[PDB]
This record gives sequence, C-alpha cells and structure tokens, in this order.
Amino acid sequence: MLFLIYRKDRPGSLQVRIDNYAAHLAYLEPLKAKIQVGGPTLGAGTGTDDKDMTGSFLIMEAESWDEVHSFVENDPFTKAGLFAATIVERWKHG
Amino acid sequence: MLFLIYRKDRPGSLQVRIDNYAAHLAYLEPLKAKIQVGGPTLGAGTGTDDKDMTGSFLIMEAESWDEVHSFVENDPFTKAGLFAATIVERWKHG
Amino acid sequence: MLFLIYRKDRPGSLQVRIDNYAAHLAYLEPLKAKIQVGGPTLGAGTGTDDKDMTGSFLIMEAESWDEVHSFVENDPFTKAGLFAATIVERWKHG
Amino acid sequence: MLFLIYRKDRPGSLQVRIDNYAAHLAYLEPLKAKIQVGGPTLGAGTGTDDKDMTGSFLIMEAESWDEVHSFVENDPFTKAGLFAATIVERWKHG
Repeated sequence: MLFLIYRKDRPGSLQVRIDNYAAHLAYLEPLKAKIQVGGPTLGAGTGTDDKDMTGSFLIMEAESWDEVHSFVENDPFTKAGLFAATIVERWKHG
Repeated sequence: MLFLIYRKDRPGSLQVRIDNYAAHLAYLEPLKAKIQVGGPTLGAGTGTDDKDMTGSFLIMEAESWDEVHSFVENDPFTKAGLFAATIVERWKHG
Repeated sequence: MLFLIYRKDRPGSLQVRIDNYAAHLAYLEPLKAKIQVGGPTLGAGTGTDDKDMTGSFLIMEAESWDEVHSFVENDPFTKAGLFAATIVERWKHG
Repeated sequence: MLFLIYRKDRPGSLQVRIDNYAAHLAYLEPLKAKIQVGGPTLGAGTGTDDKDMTGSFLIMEAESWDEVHSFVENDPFTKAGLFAATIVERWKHG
C-alpha cells in the first residue's frame, strides 16, 4: 500500500533539522526503494536552500500501518523531537 | 514552484465526492501538465475502489499562492463543500 | 453543535494578519456569544505579543457545517488570503 | 504556556479507542489541573455517543515542548497506535 507521510517542524527548530540532516538521510538510504516521492516543505519566498526547509513529506510503500509507525518512530528527526505535526494517510495514484 | 495540496473530505460526505467526481476530473483535465502527482486518500482496510476515497492529494506547479488559491477555489469539490480540511505547503523534491 | 476551527497563517504573512486584525475582531464581535474559546496560535519562544501570532483557533457553536462554512468564508482573514491551512472538526467537551 | 493538542484516530480504529478509553482517562486524571479544555472530536451526523468519537482534542498547560512530548508519548492512546495525525501548537486566549 502507499502512504502519505507529512511532518512539519516545530517553530525555531531549523537548526535541529540541520544538525540531524545527515543522520536522517543515512536512515533513508537503505529504504529508498520504498520511497516514491520525497522532499522538504519550504517556507516564505522562493528560496530552495537548506535555510528554507520547514518540514518533510514522503510517499512510501508499506505493508501495514505498523511498518509506517516503525519507519516514523525510528527516524533521527523523530528522535530529535523536530516535529510539531505528523499526518499519515493511506493513498493511491488517481 | 511546487505546492502540496492536501484536502480531506467531511464525514458522511462520500456521496458528495461521487456526485461531483466527473466534474472534478473535467476541471483537472486542462490543468494536467501542471500536476506532478495526484490521487485520492483512502480509508480503512486495503480497498482501492471509489468507496474507499476519503480526500484528495496533489503536487502542482504554480507561479504564486494566488494561482494555488484560484485552483483550489474553482474546484467543483470546493464549491460542493466536500472538504473539512485543506492544507497547502510550498515544497521541493529532495 | 460545537466545532473546532483551526487556521494557520501562510509563511511570511504576519503583516497581513496585522493589517486585517481590527477588521477580523470587528467581524467576530457580533458573533461572540457563539464562540466558546478563541485565540491565536503562537510561534517560537515564549512571547505572547502580536508579533508572535501564527494562526487562529476557535471553538464555536453552529447549527450546521453550512453555518461554519459561511463563518469561515466571510472572515476578513479568509478574504485576505491569510491562511495556508484550515481544519474543521465537530467536537464536544469530554 | 498553553498548547493545543489535536489527535485524529486512524480509520477503522474506533474499537481501539474504546478498548483503551478507561486507561486513557486514568492517565489524564492526575493531570486534570493542567487541562483547560478537552474532549473527543466527533464524526458524521449529530450523535454524541462513544460510537461518534473520531479523535482527541485538549488545551493543556506545560512548561516546555519536552513536557508536551512526554504527555503525548506516555498516553495509552499513543502507545496503542490509535492516531493517524497529531498536531501541537503553542497558543493563548485572545
């Protein structure tokens, strides 16, 4: 099945994202074949640099909500307490 | 720029989605070249039929929030009052 | 019935909130008897000033989703295009 | 400080809410003095019974996001994997 996974950073915590970014990408690397689409949400203006990042969005294949839960819970970003909001939805291409 | 557009149906309103579905798809057709990814969110279980639809998710190119606003406001689904929640975020591929 | 109405400002749009604030409060004044709880969401840090505002949250009595829709649509804040996200839920005290 | 804590149940999981409800209320009891407003979100129709519950909303006093995090993480509902979405915002009365 496919799941949307939307996660928005807490205010004032951009540096937490930056501090944990390499670990986050290392965490995702062996999982890449299950990720269909993925990237940061961005804030004000038109910039697309690290400083513009405000959250994380992914569309991922998983066999169960349990698998999705483990993926989210084991993320360096989650363990770092980066996020103020997390939204998960089952989903399919139109 | 790219925008995530997440919209979740009001409870008890699946039939409103069904009633307006053809009009919604007609609305999207001439806009298809700007839509990167799109499809319905799905509810309980593993079904992927019309009866399983619970909302709409799209990633779309637009030049401004104003363009995104017009796209959302002119949607048959929006005019039908289908949605309980609407979330829009600027976004980029990782 | 009671409804939660959660609305989060677009990035970079604090001044839009400030510009429309008096009009927003004027809009709410004759409706105050239907509002149980209400106030701005706040951003980073501990400040509680105008500059700290990031969104609007209200719990309101209404007879229908239609009434809620009209309340939201007629708000100066909505007409100003202040919000990136809007979430509405029916709700009751525990 | 005050925080909005909004949590929406996964689809098909009403019985998980029911199974863990007594434990959840037992968890909240010694914390009641910090909870300003609280109750379930409700689904379709006008019913206000257990079967109508779809999520949890609270406004709570806490000294830090860390305290909010612990409150959320230790909830029987969280440990049961009840929720598809969790949104936390700092907030004040208007």
